[PDB]
Amino acid sequence: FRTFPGIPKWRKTHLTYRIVNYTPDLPKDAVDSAVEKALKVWEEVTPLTFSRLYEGEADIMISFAVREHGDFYPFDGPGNVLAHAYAPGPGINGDAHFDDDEQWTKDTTGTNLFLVAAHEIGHSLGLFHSANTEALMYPLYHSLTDLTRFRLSQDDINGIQSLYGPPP
Ligand SMILES: CC1(c2ccc(Oc3ccccc3)cc2)C(=O)NC(=O)NC1=O
Ligand SMILES: [Ca+2]
Ligand SMILES: [Ca+2]
Ligand SMILES: [Ca+2]
Ligand SMILES: [Zn+2]
Ligand SMILES: [Zn+2]
Repeated sequence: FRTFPGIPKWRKTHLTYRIVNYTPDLPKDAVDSAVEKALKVWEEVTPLTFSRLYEGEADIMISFAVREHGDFYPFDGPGNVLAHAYAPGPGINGDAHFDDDEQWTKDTTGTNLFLVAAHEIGHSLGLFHSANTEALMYPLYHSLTDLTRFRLSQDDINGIQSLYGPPP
């Protein structure tokens, strides 16, 4: 696994998140379901807990946008960058942005929102890109022959427990 330069990480285990807006591609309840599941993948193997806010500034502000959207890294239309996220820290740090020029899905038919969100949350928690082809944090998108098979690799678990420890 890799961490970011200087190893920034949250200095607390109870984190907040806010879904600021929604992609047209799925029902809101599906987006909420995909986001909750992506957070739980990391909650289950650490002491971290995520609490949903509906207004104000959460630690992890999740939003969907296209092209230029208020940071130094514009999106780029369909394909290429799918989303991006910032390492732990205040303000824009920790936030996750999803390119709404992608087609977001709940399955294998497009760009799986759960999958990509799970990878971005890794970044929001302090993990960079792994060299392991089976890691969730490996930098190469691939959807899945059955999502029910999905499992964090040991490389992802060890990265995240190195920063935050195992569940108490
Ligand atoms: C290219 C890239 C990305 C995003 C989500 C991914 O989801 C995965 C990761 C591994 C396996 C299957 C899906 C993969 C790459 C990635 O490297 N980093 C990222 O933050 N956004 C991106 O678009
Ligand atoms: Ca894109
Ligand atoms: Ca933030
Ligand atoms: Ca879209
Ligand atoms: Zn952005
Ligand atoms: Zn990545």
